[PDB]
Amino acid sequence: LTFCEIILMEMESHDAAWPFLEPVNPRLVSGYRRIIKNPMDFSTMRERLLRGGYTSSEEFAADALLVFDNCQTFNEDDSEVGKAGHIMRRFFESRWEEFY
Ligand SMILES: [Mg+2]
Repeated sequence: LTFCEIILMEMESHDAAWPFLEPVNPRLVSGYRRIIKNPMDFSTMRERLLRGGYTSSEEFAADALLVFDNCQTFNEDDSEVGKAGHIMRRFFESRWEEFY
């Protein structure tokens, strides 16, 4: 779980992290609630990680990948948010793999 902290810190602070820092506001984003069944974002991961709530690095990785799965589901790949999401997804998978 020390690596989870390192990786979360790095994602929070990444230039491309802007769409993922806070939960999506469904009042402002038409269709979000309908389309995305299990919302996830880095602030929600951070709350769970500090309150003690992950059992394994695998549960943490599952929430990270959920962020980027939702991103690809809702946003076109050539949209500003999609493009950011690809950078972030690749960053996560890269860092996660060079540690595990
Ligand atoms: Mg997957």
